[PDB]
Amino acid sequence: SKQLAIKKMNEIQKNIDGWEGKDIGQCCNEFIMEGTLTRVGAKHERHIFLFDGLMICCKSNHGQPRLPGASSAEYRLKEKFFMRKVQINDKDDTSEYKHAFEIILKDGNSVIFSAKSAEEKNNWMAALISLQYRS
Repeated sequence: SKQLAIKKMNEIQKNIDGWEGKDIGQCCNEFIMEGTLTRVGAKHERHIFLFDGLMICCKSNHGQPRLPGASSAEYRLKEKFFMRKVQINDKDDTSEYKHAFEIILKDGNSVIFSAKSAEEKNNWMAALISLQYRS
């Protein structure tokens, strides 16, 4: 039960709130990108929180229920990863859409995401190569 790393996200989403200005971590928080990002050209993106090195995401699990206190609630964080040894690249799609970014893991997967906007797209992509420059 060594979730000491997965336990930080909790104290990171409540001990510092959720924004892109204040920061509680030294080099693994400060929510470098608190907004919304998707996974490539998906139709259901999810909330995201970039910790200038970490990559967390949140979203309703069983959709929104009629009301809490009736059958059971399951709302909570979604998934989390380590965005520090990864690199975000770009593609040659059309300004119309599909202009997301494709990051890759060094194990055998690819962290491709897509913001529902123009600045939001190039936003998370820059928050990644931004930490690589140094952190």
